[PDB]
Amino acid sequence: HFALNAVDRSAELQGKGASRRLRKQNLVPAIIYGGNEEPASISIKINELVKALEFEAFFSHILTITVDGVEEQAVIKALQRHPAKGFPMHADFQRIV
Amino acid sequence: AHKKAAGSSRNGRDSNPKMLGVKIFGGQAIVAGNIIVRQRGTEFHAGAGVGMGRDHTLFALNDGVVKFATKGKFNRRYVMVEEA
Amino acid sequence: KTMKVTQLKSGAHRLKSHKASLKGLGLRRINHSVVVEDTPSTRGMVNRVNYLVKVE
Amino acid sequence: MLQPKRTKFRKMHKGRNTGLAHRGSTVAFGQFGLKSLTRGRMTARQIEAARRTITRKIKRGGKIWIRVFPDKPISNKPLEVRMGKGKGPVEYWVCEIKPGKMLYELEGISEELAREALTLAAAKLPFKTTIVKRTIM
Amino acid sequence: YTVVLTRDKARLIEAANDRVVAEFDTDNAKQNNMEGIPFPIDNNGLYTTGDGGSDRSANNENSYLKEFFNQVDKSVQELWGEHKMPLVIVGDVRNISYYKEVCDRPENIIATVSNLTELEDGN
RNA sequence: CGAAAGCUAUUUAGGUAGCGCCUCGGACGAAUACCAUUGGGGGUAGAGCACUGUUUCGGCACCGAUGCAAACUCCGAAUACCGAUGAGUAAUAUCCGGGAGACACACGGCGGGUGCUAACGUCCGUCGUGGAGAGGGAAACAACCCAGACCGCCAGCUAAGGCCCCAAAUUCCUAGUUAAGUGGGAAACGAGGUGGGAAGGCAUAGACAGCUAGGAGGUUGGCUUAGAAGCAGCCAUCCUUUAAAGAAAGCGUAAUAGCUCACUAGUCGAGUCGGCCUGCGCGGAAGAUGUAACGG
RNA sequence: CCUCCUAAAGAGUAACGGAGGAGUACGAAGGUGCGCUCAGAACGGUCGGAAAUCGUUCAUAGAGUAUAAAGGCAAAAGCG
RNA sequence: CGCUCAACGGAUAAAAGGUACUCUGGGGAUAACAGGCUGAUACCGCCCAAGAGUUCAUAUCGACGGCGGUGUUUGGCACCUCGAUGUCGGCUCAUCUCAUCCUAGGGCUGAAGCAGGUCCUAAGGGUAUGGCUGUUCGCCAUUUAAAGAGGUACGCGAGC
RNA sequence: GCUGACGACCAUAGCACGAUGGCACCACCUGAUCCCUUCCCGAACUCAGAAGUGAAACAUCGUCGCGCCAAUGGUAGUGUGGUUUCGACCAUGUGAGAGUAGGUCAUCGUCAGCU
Repeated sequence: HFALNAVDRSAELQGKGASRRLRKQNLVPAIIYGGNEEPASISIKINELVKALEFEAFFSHILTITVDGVEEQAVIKALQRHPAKGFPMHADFQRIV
Repeated sequence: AHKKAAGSSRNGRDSNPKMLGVKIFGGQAIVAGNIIVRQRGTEFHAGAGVGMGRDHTLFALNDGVVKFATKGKFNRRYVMVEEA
Repeated sequence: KTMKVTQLKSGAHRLKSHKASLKGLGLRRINHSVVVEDTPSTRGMVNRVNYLVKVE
Repeated sequence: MLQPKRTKFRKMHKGRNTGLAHRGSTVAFGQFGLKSLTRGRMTARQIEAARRTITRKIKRGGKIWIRVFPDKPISNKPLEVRMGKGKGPVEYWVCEIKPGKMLYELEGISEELAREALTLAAAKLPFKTTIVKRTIM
Repeated sequence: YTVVLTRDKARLIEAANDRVVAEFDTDNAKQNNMEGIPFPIDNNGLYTTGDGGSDRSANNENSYLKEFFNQVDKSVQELWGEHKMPLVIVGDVRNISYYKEVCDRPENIIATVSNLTELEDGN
């Protein structure tokens, strides 16, 4: 319930057109920032994130992002969803310590 | 004109343009007497090398290069004429 | 070094600066090909009209 | 019939309703909301009709919030009047609605009956609407 | 309701039995939020003022009267929707005729009087 | 070679004049244009509530949540504009003089005012086209798309657009969708059309549907009302026999009565139910000489 | 004729577009040197209060600027 | 120094009107008719369903609101015509549409019957005469199965 | 090490709160004869001085309570070319504001004085 799988988002999938083209692949951009090191840009599958968001305790508990290997303890801080269609569009995660 | 709606509201006046604004921009060559800024009030202040007229016109007091800078405790926009 | 630039579409009805970028590359009509030095200043002229031209 | 109190200018420029409602797109007051999916003008008569419908359906047992206020004066020329001769008089007041906007929220009442009250209210409105619940993020 | 018609104007009165309830003038609540012309309605047609793009040799006067009475009926229906009482049409026989052909809810008409005097000035 | 339908002024507004735009001659010669890098100022799009207003809710004008504004701004782009440096390309720029024409513009995009985000409307700004531009396409169609006609050719390649026949070129290939001639007019809204996708609920401790039996007792809950007996309305949703049965989801009565339902047990035997999103469809859809809303 | 907006962040830019002003004033309300700082709120105080004058404490200006508006104004351009 | 020369680049120091008695040069650069574009308004239809209907939203009607269709009223524009496109009504003669007035077939009904009310299908035929007024219309009298709504340059004056 | 003068800079430099400082310096402080002040007032300005005190002010030090600064990512907008059902979308180039993580109780220059 509190573990989600993610993939790396490199510099070529970053930007306006790249984010739009990535959301057309059923993916949600997200940034993991905080802790004591640089932020990491990841991509989370849209259906996985929607299911995770259905749980109301998902917003106030420690989450585990597994980026195909390296794993991070995080807390969701911001979630921008579509103003009208309502689907999630970008996620912020704060690395806990 | 069935609903008594359309009626007198007379305002078709406007003054002539004044052609204000920056005349010489930053980094440009300037000779003494050249007007840099035409303005209402001190939107820009005269720093070193530029004077101010009675209508707050900023003009070059000497030859050089026009420099714009924000400086002082009031964060005022200043225009200078540096001897470059 | 140089590069070959060909004109594909007509430049007759383009913006003034796009016409000027064509002429500054040396292109004069459709299917006209010129060889010009491959420097950033010429590559910006190609970029300005990239819909109009192709680079070999 | 909502209407601004004293205003600064009698008449306003037409303007352009463009973009999404990035503000006012969240159920922020109640538990339950009716959101616009399309853009348009929400006339004060439409606001009042959809408010009377909701109130009559919830029956003094819940709370309703209105997130749209008609603050844009809309002028109209009378019939048989030629073009020109100044801008017409103000006749009504609209709100500019963008896709995503909350229009009404309900709180303190059953979800089923709040759903049908908002469904009744949507029938008076010139918008394609969706019915949304209040979320955390 | 009493709808008083004239080629130049329309008046609306609310009447209880044999007394006037109200006159529907500028100072009323029922005409505050109106999408139509409030009573008393003047016939300020383009033909009445002599401009607008019409000629007297076109013989459009009857059509103009019909459309004016149609606008009058629009105001009457707007006011009646909030109260829903039967109406009596007062006026010339021809005016009553035009109004009856133009009325949007002619089933609510209960009486027509054409021998009433001083339609424009009488109280 | 090649405009203009602009600005300013005008007893001016369909006239005229200076300037702008055209041409010819002369001078000058890169001072010009494009692009790269780079020095500038801005208050626009966006955004926001710090000011001027305006707005909703809560607590108590002030605090907190929450919106909005041409004549609001704590902010703030892209472009554009003004400079510098530098390459390449280019029939540049500037000035003096001879000759003008023009000062009714139009449409299509973009940003607005006005109008009704009406108009082949009107008024500006800016780009393109026409004007003054033929050729190909859009059936036909100044202003749209492609493209700028020196002349000749019974040569070839392409652009927009097309390739079943009229009519030149695929009855071409691959995977799907539609059944409406949709394609080839029209919305709110309605529906059990159909395809796809994320999740769910129930199920051989017999799921969904049907059928069989029950669906009850305080109690006609209290109030209200002529009457309000589950079922006009207002105020609770309690208990009991229970396998189960709502102080009732409908029909019904003036009110009762009565018929169902929810729910449970039995029979049968395998998958089933309802929301969400997405593609293409259906209805909504009535006009005047003749099919007549794919040119056929 | 002036100010704002329209006016699309240089200038300019139209409509019988949306809003307001001007056809003056002043020998000091000009020059200079010198000096000063406003509006409001709260508290205390004779008449005297919501508000006069006095004292205290907060107070970049929420004032003033001869006048419309805009832009400015602490070296005040405000006040002696 | 002397201008509300304020029509403010200021025609003269010095200046109002009428014309249906009229006239010329021009303009479809610009109005009245009719066409076109548009559809605010209008008319027609549909969506929601507060309510009325003794009870009962949906037999019938439909408050507050919403969405369309038509070109059809009142308008907007100024594209065509000013080297001329004759106006309203009547007469004569029509032709088309269907949103149907009668006749035909139906569903629902607050449809017992007889009569109706609504809506669906339906355009084959048919669909008064008079009094008043220039009237179209309208009112009225008397009928009829019915006395339809419209388009056609508000059809039709080189037909009256 | 500290103090004062004049600057750079103009909130990451500010506010608030607390602590330290009197040997030099600074500040209060004493007096009002004299210079010079007050539309009245030694308050301020000014002069003549060191009895007292670091109380206030000031300077320094400490902090994150407020302020202020502030990414990354995403979003909005946008030049050019194309498409469009006019909402927008695609390619390319740019790219905010708000918000979040976070940072901040400044940093320097010239001269003089005490140590």
